[PDB]
Amino acid sequence: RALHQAAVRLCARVGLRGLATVEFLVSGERFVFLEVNPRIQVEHTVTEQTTGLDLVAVQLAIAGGESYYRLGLPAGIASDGTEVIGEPAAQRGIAIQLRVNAETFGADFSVLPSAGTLTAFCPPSGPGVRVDTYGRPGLVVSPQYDSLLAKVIVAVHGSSWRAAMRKADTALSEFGVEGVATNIGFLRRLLAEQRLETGWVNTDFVDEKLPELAAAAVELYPGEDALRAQLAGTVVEVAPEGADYPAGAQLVVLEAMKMQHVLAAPDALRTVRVLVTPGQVVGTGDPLLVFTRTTRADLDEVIERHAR
Amino acid sequence: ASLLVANRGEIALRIIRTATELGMRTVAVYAADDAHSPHVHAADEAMPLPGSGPPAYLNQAALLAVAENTGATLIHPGYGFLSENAEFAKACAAASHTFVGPDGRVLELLGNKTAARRAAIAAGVPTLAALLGDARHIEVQVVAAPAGHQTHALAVGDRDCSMQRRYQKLIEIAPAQGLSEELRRALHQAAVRLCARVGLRGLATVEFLVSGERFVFLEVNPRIQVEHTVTEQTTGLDLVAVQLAIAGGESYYRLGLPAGIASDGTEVIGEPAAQRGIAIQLRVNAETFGADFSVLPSAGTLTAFCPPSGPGVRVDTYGRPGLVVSPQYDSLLAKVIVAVHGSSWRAAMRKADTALSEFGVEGVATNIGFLRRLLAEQRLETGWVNTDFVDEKLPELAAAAPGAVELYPGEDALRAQLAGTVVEVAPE
Amino acid sequence: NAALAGVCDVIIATPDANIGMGGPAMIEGGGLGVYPPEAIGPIAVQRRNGVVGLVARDEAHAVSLAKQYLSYFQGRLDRWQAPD
Amino acid sequence: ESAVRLGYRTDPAERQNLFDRLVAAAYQHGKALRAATTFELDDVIDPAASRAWITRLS
Repeated sequence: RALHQAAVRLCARVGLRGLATVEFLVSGERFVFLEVNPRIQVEHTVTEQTTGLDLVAVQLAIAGGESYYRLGLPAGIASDGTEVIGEPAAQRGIAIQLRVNAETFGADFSVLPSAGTLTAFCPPSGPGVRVDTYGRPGLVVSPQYDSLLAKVIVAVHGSSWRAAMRKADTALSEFGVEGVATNIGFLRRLLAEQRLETGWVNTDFVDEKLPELAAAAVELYPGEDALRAQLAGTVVEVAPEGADYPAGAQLVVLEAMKMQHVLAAPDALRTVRVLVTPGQVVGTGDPLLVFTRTTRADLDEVIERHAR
Repeated sequence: ASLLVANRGEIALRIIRTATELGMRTVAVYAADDAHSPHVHAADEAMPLPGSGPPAYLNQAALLAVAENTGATLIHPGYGFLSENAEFAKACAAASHTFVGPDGRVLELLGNKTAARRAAIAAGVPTLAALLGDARHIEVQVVAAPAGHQTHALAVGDRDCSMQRRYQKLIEIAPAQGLSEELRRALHQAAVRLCARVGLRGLATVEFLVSGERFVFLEVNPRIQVEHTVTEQTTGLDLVAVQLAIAGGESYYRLGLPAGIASDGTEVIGEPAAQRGIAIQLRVNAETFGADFSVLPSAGTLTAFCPPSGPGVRVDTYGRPGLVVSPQYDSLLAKVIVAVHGSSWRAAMRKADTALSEFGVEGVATNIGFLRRLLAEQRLETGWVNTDFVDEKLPELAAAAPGAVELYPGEDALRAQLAGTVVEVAPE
Repeated sequence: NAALAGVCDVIIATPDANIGMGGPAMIEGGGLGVYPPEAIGPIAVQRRNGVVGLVARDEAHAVSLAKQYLSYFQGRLDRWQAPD
Repeated sequence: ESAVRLGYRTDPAERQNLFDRLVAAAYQHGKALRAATTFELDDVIDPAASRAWITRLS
């Protein structure tokens, strides 16, 4: 309430018209005014995904001459130029916006701008997932302009932060980019951090953990089948290529958490190629190995005809 | 709670996602055939099904077997397949697994077209003899859960599913455009009364045939539906979560759903619900036009895949770069769902077109051009079309079916100041 | 007709050119549906994958280029003008 | 099938039926034995004969 009140109060006074972001620096319960941005901001999107507002459409409406009361915005703390009234706005769910940039790492964890042609580009989608990007297959990223490639915004109903970070990571994983180096790996590595499970980190976190995080970066011919991992885990033991197994025989042994899951032969089968090696890590669905379960009328028409 | 998703394709992947947000452990299943569908890698556990192809997913013993070995608490049938099969529902209950859907008898009553029509009449709703004139397909989305000891049914929203080709839906619209708040209220009130009267628990879509100010009951679907998405975009709701909440034992009142016409297991009360903006769902299928404006399923490897993505644009897909598309299953490739604030239907259409134009697919033929041309139709500019429209304009529409350029230094490119057709060019 | 054309050293085509191994009748006989000939080997697609070697303004120009192309494999020229 | 899909153009629901009727039929007059008749193939052999032929290649 104090930060909302500080913002509205400040903006009315300076006679602002349109959008504006007031930046503060909280520290426990103590805070300080940091800066005011009288423009649309890159992270306006998370506010949209939680209030339902089209901030760009409001900007325009106001610029077109619409009045405050005619914009019909939702409740919230507002300052009628002199006094402050209202209960804090209502923000539904949780939204996380991740900035995917065409940039790569250099020498001493330095950061360099990537360039190239997106031969493969496929923004994560599905419900609760939004992507504001100017990228498309064929687009050639220039090192000359800002590196932001796409903005991935995931939202979740209610308020399970745990659920939000999960959704965020999944989103980032399903994002396919080929041709330009990105920081999807870094961001991914960054969501996995623990301090961040508390709901937030401070301004220095990502800088004191940069070096740590910078470092941490099949067809079948007819008759063949593929034995897949039942769930994620680490391959402990695998069968050899070209052995005959009876229905039920042990074929693979994975080590998910602390226990061992044993994949058995669906039934009598000979193993063909083996795509997994012991020690290696696999995930749900991952193909472990290939195997094979275990009169000619036309030829008589030929034998006959030739005999004639 | 543990969830087994007894389905495949996009709907499976859809359910897996809401289940994951809620924190449930999910188990997916796949016909030896459907090995690389996205829903497999997305789940926590994925047991392989015995059979192959569509009929594999009907193997009741197989599923119940998977549910036993993974210790799945609930079972979600999705849509199609076993979703409306009473035997399976009862079999789940029997095995002591919660079937995410209505009761076993409800599926029998509704599963029987003859029986349902009777239930319909019984609850005071007009019906077909069988062959109505100039009609629109209007569906009312219902949510039904018990409160106290009675069944309460709420009408969360309505959709326009007129645009269909040989009875297969191409474009759903929410809300239904141009319905007197008299007729609307009449449809919502009919839907919740019919739903509560047959003791339904969970989601259900009451279908109607509208002609002018007259309408008639058509059918009921006690399952989640493919076009549930436009209801979500205009309602705010996550209909899958609700489905699960109801399945887990939650009551009508503790579901905290938006206001609307409801039937508190006595009389009907409330005002039509609020449906923010307009949403359009386009079914992009992997299929192409044949000789006689016929429809041939497509097939191939998605060499390039990149769905539309922006504010107000949602894509519930099943495809992804690399995936090999098979004609062995439903030809749906992705469900592009655009929504726009306010009520400008014309704005909504523009967006649907743009969304489609930004949809990049390669290696498989799609109906994107068709859908794209079907949106240009002038009649549709009035907010809606009838059930015969798409089938009649098929031949006329079927008949209707930027690349980075380097510049050496010292050269400049004369670009098209606006979109249009070339009529004359100069000599190279 | 295309097969022959793509077994050659160079292919001189005019903007209205459409080269493809499969004719709309073949794309159809293969069950891939029906497409109009202007959507098969656009002088734009073939201009990029290196199928069309020279793009002519018009028919008289294409024949002009063909005459010029051969000239390199036909001999030396007597009259020649050096640049500055 | 390329031949049938072209020389025959009506089925509302399932065409796959009448199709594989013209196909399985036309096959009889486009098989190997027939081709061998006009000498469009040097022979139609018993696949166990594959080696004896290849052998003459070296």
